[PDB]
Amino acid sequence: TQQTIISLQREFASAVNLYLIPKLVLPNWPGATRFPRLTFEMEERNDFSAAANLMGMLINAVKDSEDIPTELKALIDALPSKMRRALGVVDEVREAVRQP
Amino acid sequence: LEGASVPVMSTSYDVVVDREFDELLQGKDGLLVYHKMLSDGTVKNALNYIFGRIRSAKWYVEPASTDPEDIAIAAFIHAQLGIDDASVGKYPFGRLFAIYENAYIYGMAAGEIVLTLGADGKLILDKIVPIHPFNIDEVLYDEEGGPKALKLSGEVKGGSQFVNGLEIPIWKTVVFLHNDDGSFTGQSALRAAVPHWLA
Amino acid sequence: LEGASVPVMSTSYDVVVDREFDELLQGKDGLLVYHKMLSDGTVKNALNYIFGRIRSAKWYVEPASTDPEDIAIAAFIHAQLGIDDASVGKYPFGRLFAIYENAYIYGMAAGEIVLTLGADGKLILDKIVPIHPFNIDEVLYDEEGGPKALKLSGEVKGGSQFVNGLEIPIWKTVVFLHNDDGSFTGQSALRAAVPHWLAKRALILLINHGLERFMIGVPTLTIPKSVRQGTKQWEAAKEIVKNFVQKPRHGIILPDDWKFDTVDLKSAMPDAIPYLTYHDAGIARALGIDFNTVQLNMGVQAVNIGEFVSLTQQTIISLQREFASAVNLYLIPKLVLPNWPGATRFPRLTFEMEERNDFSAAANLMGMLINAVKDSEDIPTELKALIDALPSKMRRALGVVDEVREAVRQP
Amino acid sequence: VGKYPFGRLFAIYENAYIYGMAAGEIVLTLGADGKLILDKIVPIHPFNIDEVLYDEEGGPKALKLSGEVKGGSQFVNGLEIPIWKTVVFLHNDDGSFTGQSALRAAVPHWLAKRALILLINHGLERFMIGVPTLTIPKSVRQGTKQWEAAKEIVKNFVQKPRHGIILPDDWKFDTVDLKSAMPDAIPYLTYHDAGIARALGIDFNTVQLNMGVQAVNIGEFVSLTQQTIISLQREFASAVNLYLIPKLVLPNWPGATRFPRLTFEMEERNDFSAAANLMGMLINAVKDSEDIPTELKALIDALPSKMRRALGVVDEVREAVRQP
Repeated sequence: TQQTIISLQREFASAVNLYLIPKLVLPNWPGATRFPRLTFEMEERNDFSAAANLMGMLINAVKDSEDIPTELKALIDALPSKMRRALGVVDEVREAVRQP
Repeated sequence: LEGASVPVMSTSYDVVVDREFDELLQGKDGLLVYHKMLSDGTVKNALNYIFGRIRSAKWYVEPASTDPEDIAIAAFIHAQLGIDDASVGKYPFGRLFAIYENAYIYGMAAGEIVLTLGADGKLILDKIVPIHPFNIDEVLYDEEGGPKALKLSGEVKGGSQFVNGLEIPIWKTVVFLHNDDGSFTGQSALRAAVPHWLA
Repeated sequence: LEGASVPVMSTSYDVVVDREFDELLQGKDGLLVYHKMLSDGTVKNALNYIFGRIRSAKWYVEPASTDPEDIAIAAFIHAQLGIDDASVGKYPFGRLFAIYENAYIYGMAAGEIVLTLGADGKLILDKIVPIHPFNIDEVLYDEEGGPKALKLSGEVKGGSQFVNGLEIPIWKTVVFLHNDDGSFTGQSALRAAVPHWLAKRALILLINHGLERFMIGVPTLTIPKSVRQGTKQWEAAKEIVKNFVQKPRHGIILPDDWKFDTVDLKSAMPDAIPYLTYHDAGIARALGIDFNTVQLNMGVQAVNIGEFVSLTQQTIISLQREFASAVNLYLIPKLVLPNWPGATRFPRLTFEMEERNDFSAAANLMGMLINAVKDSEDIPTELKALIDALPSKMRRALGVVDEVREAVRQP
Repeated sequence: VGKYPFGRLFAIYENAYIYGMAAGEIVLTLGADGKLILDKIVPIHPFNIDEVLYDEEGGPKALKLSGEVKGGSQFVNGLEIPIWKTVVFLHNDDGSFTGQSALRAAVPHWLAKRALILLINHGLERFMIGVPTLTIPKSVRQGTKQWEAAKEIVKNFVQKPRHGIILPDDWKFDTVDLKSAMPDAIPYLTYHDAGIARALGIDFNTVQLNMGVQAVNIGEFVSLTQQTIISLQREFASAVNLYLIPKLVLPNWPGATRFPRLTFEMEERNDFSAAANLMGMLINAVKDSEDIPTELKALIDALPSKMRRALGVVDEVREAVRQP
């Protein structure tokens, strides 16, 4: 059922991205050639306690520094993408495409 | 090369005509069976679970590049769709889910794209109305086998009009298909569960 | 040497002709059986799972070398295919999946390659239209046994044209085959699941004929010879039998000569459920999938540890390898060579070898890594030096990707 | 660019696994660099092979072929091909050049399986609807209206078992009493299916045949199907290394005496967490040093070969033989 529910979302996203999006972008931007795409987040039910232990190791690394939050966020966005997704922190791209 | 000299051919044979071989499920009579299978506990349970799990997929607009023009048009069409649940546009994104679930049950469903002019000079997506496949008689086709237009004949609610033969081009519409063979013929997903249901 | 003096010979014998021995599955009549088997719950379930698992393989274009020309043409054909889901080219890559699933069901499927001229002087891949094997009559052949051209005769949708005998060369097309013998003859994958399916249908009809006997019972009624057909007593006996079938509450009222009875079969109904599960197991075993994914595990033991791989995992790897081999042999040289005649090592299409490992092991490893970085002043750059100093398998397991794929996708 | 010859070897090997003996051609065109490039390899199906010739010392000499070109073009007959242009694969060869097929032991179980399926198909038609019998007096003969009426009664008992039976007081409709229940033939089917899968040399967990029998507790040093799949790879690699490689190296290097060999990697599914803990100990050792990566790689290639393979880092030999 997980592969079924992924395969249906991919068909829905493909149909939207092929038919709805070019009928919206091109009447408002004729010079467009690479349309923005619709994609879901690849969910993965992982343990919160592993993320909790990882975050504890992170604040153990930050603990000797004076300024906690900015050096902490430097350590956060210095992480690889999968672990950064697993902590639940999102990038600036999605918050810059939603809130403005 | 010049172009596609090969037309989009039918999936038809002497018995199998347009992905179907049973005469009971041949034309719009198969749509009656597909609608009557919604009265099953198992079928409606599986459809409610699958469609509810589709509706909570955490969708996000991904832009083309990191250029501010791509981010601008991505946020534009994000405001047009409203991935965040509500907006002023009367929620068009769940109408896409309704059209998709009709296309999952029946094989082919469609909807209109209403583009009024926004106040900022941009073509706002105003509304999307569904088109139920009971009201669709045929779909027109180009000479190269691809589709051309949609032929509609239904009934306006309240018994107002009996619309007949209304032909609608594709470039004003969106068409959803389940397990398309690349030839624009949508077989329904309830096909294999028919004989077990009858038995 | 001069060349191949040995032609590509047929797989034919006196009974076996072109990988087939059954006359029912001999020509295009076998395509009818292969299409009718799509109405099965088990077959459509296994095909939906296998094809959906193919469509989420995390494909990536691998270039030839680290030279910028190879990376340039790799990103070129990546833009031509659109491994990232959508593009302006109307998604040709899922049409390849449609052609491949038709070739998996029927044994041989094909599609066209439309090459319009792009604005940058490059031959853009415009569209790919499928060719369903119902419309394919024959395939032509060279004198050395290899194929030459494709003979087509089908029907344009809308009833517009009845195209007949349209011959198409191969160098404009792509041809997919399942389990090819190297001789260009694609046997279908649904071949072994045919007899179990036929016996399954016959057994369902036997159960439908048997329950009507064992659940209501066939009535019999003995009358004297004075009553003949078309009489009032004959109609009364018809009414008694019809009321025993339809309305079994009006009861039976007989004269003292008539003996109403049910025909004593004198045996209980045999349990046909194990035979149904046996033929369903035959179908799902012929498809090459375990009984846990398709819901057929019924009272049999679960897998203890398994082998180095699973059954369905090896099946889904072996199909992806055939698909990637067919793409890399037929589509890619028809795209690179018209835009670079001086190319000799084509960029390849390969999926990522997935491996479900524990995130907590990667979390503990990353904790050890930041313990190593902790004494240093500048965290991120020395951290990334420690990251790309790792071996390739652990670096893949952390989920960080190299610069090659992000340099072949985003530019 | 060579149109993938290596999977053609797999096709020839699977034909030789099914049939016992398969072969293929070696086309050697001249490359632009003066080297004999391997151009293509075409398979030879064993339906098209009539005989194989032999030397006077018992060894093989040439291959006699007679088949049909596809498209109905030519009927090739008696085409004799020497061995030094070809490659020949054999399954479980006795050293005497005679390849017995691998499907040999699974033949009688398959034949008994088919006969048992036909016995079940003849038995269910008796035990599920019941054969009807009907006794009439001698006054009724064939072709009469009463004879057609009795035919109609029997046909309605078979086909439409709801019209009922209406008889005169002399006729005795009955089902023939077999007086025994149907025996369970499912264990015999599973027995012959177990015979087939046992003759193929594979465990009952990979092929879905584990039905009520116990799972493997610990197993041996290897498994059944693991040893089977190793032993087939060794035969394939031996056949390639004996026949294909000397026909490629010696026409391009006559002075060669030790050919490069084809060998697979000995896979071993081990825990990643043990490798993760080992790598954590390694970076704990590197942590006090200033320059992390070069001293780290010195510690990496200072390791023994098995642990270095287990970390997934490869040597410079394979990356120097593949990428250049």
